[PDB]
Amino acid sequence: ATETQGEHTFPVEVLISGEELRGYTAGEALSAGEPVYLSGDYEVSASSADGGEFLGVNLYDVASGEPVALAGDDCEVRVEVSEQVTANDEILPDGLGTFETVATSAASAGVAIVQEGAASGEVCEAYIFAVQGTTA
Amino acid sequence: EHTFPVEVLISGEELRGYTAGEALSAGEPVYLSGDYEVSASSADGGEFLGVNLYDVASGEPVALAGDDCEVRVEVSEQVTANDEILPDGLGTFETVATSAASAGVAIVQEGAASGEVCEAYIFAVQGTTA
Amino acid sequence: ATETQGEHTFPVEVLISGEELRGYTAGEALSAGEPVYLSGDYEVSASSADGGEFLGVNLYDVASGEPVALAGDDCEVRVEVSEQVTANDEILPDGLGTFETVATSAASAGVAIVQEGAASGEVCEAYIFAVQGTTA
Amino acid sequence: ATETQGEHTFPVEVLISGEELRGYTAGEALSAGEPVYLSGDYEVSASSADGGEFLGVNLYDVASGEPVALAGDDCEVRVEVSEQVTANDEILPDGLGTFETVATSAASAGVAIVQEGAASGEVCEAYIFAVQGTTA
Amino acid sequence: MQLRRSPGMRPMDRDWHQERARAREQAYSSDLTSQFSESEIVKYELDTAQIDGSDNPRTYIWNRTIDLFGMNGTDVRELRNR
Amino acid sequence: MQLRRSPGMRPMDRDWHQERARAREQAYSSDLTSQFSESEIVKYELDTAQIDGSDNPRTYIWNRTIDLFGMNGTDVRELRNR
Amino acid sequence: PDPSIDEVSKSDWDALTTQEQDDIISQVENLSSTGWVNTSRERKAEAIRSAIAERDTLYSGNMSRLPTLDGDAEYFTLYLSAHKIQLFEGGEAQSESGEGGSVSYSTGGGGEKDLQKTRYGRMALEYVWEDNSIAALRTY
Amino acid sequence: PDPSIDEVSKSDWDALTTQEQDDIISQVENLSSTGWVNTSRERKAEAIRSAIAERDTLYSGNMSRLPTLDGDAEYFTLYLSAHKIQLFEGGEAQSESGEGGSVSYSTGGGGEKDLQKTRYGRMALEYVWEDNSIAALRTY
Amino acid sequence: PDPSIDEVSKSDWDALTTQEQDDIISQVENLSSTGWVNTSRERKAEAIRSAIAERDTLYSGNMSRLPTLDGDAEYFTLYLSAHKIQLFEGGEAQSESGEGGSVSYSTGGGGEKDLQKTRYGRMALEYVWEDNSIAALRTY
Amino acid sequence: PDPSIDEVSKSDWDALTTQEQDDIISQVENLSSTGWVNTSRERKAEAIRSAIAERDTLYSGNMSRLPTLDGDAEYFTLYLSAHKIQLFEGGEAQSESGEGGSVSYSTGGGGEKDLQKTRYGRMALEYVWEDNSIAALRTY
Ligand SMILES: [K+]
Ligand SMILES: [K+]
Ligand SMILES: [K+]
Ligand SMILES: [K+]
Ligand SMILES: [K+]
Ligand SMILES: [Mg+2]
Ligand SMILES: [Mg+2]
Ligand SMILES: [Mg+2]
Ligand SMILES: [Mg+2]
Ligand SMILES: [Mg+2]
Ligand SMILES: [Mg+2]
Ligand SMILES: [Mg+2]
Repeated sequence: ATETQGEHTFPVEVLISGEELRGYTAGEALSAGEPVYLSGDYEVSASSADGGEFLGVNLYDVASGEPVALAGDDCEVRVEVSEQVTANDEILPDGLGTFETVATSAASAGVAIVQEGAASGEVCEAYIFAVQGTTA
Repeated sequence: EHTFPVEVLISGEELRGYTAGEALSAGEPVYLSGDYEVSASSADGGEFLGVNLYDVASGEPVALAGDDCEVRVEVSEQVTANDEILPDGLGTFETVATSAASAGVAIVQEGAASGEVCEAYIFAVQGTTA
Repeated sequence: ATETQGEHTFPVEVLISGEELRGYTAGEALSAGEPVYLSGDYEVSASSADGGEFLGVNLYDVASGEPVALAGDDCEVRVEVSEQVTANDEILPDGLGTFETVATSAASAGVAIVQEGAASGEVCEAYIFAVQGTTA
Repeated sequence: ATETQGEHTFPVEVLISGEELRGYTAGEALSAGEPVYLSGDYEVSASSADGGEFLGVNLYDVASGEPVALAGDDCEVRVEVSEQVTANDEILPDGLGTFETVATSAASAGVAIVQEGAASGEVCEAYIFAVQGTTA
Repeated sequence: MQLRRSPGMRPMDRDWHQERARAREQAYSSDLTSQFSESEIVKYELDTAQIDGSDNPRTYIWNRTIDLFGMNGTDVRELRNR
Repeated sequence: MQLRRSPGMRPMDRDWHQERARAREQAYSSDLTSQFSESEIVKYELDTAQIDGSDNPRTYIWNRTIDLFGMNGTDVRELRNR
Repeated sequence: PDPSIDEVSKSDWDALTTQEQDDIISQVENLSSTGWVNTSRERKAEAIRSAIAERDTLYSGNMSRLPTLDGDAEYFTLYLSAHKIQLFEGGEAQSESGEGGSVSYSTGGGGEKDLQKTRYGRMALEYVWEDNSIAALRTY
Repeated sequence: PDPSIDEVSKSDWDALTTQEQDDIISQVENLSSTGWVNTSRERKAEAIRSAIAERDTLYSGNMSRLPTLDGDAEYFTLYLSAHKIQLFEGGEAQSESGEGGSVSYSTGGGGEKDLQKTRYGRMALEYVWEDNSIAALRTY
Repeated sequence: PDPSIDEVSKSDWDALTTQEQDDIISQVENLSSTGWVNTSRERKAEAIRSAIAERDTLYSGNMSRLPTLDGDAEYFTLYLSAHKIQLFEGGEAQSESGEGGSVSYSTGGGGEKDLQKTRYGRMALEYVWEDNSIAALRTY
Repeated sequence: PDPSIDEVSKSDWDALTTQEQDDIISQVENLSSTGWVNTSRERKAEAIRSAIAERDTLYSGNMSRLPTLDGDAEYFTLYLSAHKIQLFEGGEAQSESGEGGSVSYSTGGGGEKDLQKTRYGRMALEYVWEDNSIAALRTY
């Protein structure tokens, strides 16, 4: 997720507001702003494409086995969406490191709500309100 | 997959500046492709001036180790002391004995197996004779 | 061998790089940039065509019997050519006080490699890499 | 090789000019002015009688396994020839610790060029210009 | 909020500069995977450092096996004609 | 150019004198190959030194198996009639 | 043989005629009184090719400027080949018994590492400083 | 073989034609006089696939800037394959007996870690610093 | 196999079709020349289910940030499965004897711990740092 | 023999007539009461050629200025040849048994190294300082 200013590209600050951040171990290499889920004891990996795999967003780039700062629910975040989104849309991890809408996904409940709409491939602002795990 | 790289230069003063005519890598044999421009050598002779010291992108200034230098370079076959070698066409060297050419450009001072790094003294250059 | 700048003609400096400069006696009158070979004990004369006769290039004009300085192999030099030459052409003495390509000559091996191309009668830049003597 | 001065025999200084000296290990006992070739990893031994065996001339007498200084190519050397030689002759290791001409040898190209002629068994002055190895 | 590892903050970290300076000085080639940890490549953004072995002093220092003439340890970029 | 080992320079080297002097004092025969290194014979030109064991002090020293008179260790070239 | 086993590397062996290979195979077969006659040509060839490759890679280079292959490289490669035709035959036999007739050999107790495990590898070890580590370097 | 066993990773092996795999299998079968002819193709293929995987994961990377696999990568993978096939057959025979006679082999109760447990494993071990731990790093 | 043995946990294995389980069972059966044909399917399924569970619980996590399962997770789970099947069969045969014919193997014990007790276990043990304890932490 | 085995190097051996080689072969065959009569000429020739090569390369030069081959060079090369021939026949027979009776020989706990491994080798070993390392040098 990046912003252009003249010649320059700047990384966006991922976390807009919130105090709900916690440390985990990377189960694989991760990039800043990716949605992640529990994949072992205190170990987080990149979320797959539908429901049941979301704990928060990764705040900085990591190699496998590194300590991860994660922003959970109760946080407002700048996140890239893979499709066009609008205010009030519930969004969900896309499986591609992006988010997408609940409406587009196979699922029926989101993890964050869009506060500021965006086009496909572009940074929205969203509030993370929930987590999802293995329900069967 | 990836081998640990090496200092190509052992000893010798005969380093000269050229422009890279393409992306080139440390220890790669090169020849003149334009006015002071160097490119990776073809097989079977007529295309050698020296070896590139360090990795460069196309159009960048490049340091070339010429004859009179001692260098360590990758060989595509086993080589032994007193073997003559020349560019292989594949970023490596091979022996004169293996190649279609009759004369080399460097003499092996320390032997190596295929895909290993030998130590060699560069002593000649080759261009277009037609 | 000369360079023009406005109305003026300047002599070219024969030597671009190298420390392999050696001293001989001139066996005849010689001119800067002329190829020479051993005509007698430490004596050098202008090279004839088709190989077997090259020790280096004369660095400055001399009369017969004067001590002459010579650039040998390992030198980069500026020299006149009898024909169009291009980068990576091997060249050798033409018998005319100039170089020509190995391709044009009856020889099969050169003594200098062209680093900068030039037209007939112009000055190329070349690296001297070999000497040729009598092999029978 | 020797100057005579009255009662006295003086060894000749082998290296006339040249800056490219290099150190090797002796593969056998060697004597000053002998041509040598690579025989193991950084190990030099006396050159045999035709082409394909020359790296330089040994500068001082050594036992087997001692460190050797070579004059390589780009050096001018005082060397004994086994036959009468003239200026411009290309010469080659003879197999006998001497040099001989290319013309006399079975080979077709030399390693040094005579600058100052000599009789059989006498010291010439020559410029070393090439190495030779195993071409098959 | 920003952390020292967060992508917009890396240019302010003294350690990011110092470790990129190290990486340039210790490399022999642009092939990072061979020479550095995945952790180092990510943490110091080594893909974007101009690593190629041209800044490593050992690229230029002579290290021959036999040293009769005190040639070893000389650095070519310190000579008269450099 | 002349190195320390070069044949025309050996007579200038203090070690060439010191070591040839040692060799004469140590020797027990003119047969150098019996006693000295190939290195020593070459480096110190020991063929050209007049080595024969006549300069070795132990050539002249008594060393009888039983000595009731303290004669052992005396050097015959230090006697009155030498 | 016309080209000797020390003249040829892995890629040379692959380039030889069948006859030049068979000459080298015949030389290796001299190292056993049985000639390993029940092993097929491919297995003798694979052993020799492997011995050449293994010489060039594991038993090359210097220690304190000494060559690591101190002995005759021809016989080293032949013994290393024989070491590998044994082992393809199963191990070195300690005892053999047939129609009443029986023999037991002093081949046991040789050691735990590869070349120690047959008489041919025990011979090959002497050519290569007995696998000792006499390498040394200075700083400058 | 056309692609050589050192040129293929686990993903590449799965992508080979049957003939390219059979050429590699045939090369591995040269490392035993018996050719393991009574063991089926699926088992020999499984051993090779596993040897490739194990090379790329356990015997890859560098220690003190030296490659872990110091020997010829071809023969290392072949010996690692032969090692696995001999374990799928039950281990080394220390002794064999029947109507045709008896033979005892000088295996000599060698070692405890897997590669030490067969002749092919003992050979493979020499290609890989004998599983020694010579790695070294600085700080800066 | 369609899902590989390293892609399924204990609960996933239970959720597979019989065919997906049989493909994995068939892969495990390649690790023995006998295929353990006289051991029934339920016992092979139990061994695999156990090997999956034991991988995920005893051979997971990190030590000094390095993963404990350092080798290929597929072959580690297959060798761990083969180890279990061989123990359900009673252990390694050190010797087998029948109608005159006899064989004795070098399958003498490398040590007294679980994985040391069969050839498959001795292989699985290399994939997991040989059960060594290289873990490290700081305080902050 | 007219040219003695100590007077020929490896290249000289190849240059000898068949009779000159057969004289040296005949001398070597005197070192066993059986003469190794069932081993062919080529194998005895290979053993002698190898012993000459190994003498000139592994058991040559000086050691504290003493010759490394301290004993008679003739008998050393013969014992080194006999050692090789005995190894080509499988090594020392520790015990032999058959219809004509049985015998066991006092070979005992012979050491790990090749020359220790046969009686001829142990004889040869006394000619070469028992492989001891008594070399010394000094700086001048
Ligand atoms: K979808
Ligand atoms: K070769
Ligand atoms: K070719
Ligand atoms: K013409
Ligand atoms: K001749
Ligand atoms: Mg808040
Ligand atoms: Mg220059
Ligand atoms: Mg030069
Ligand atoms: Mg000069
Ligand atoms: Mg190595
Ligand atoms: Mg690992
Ligand atoms: Mg004695």
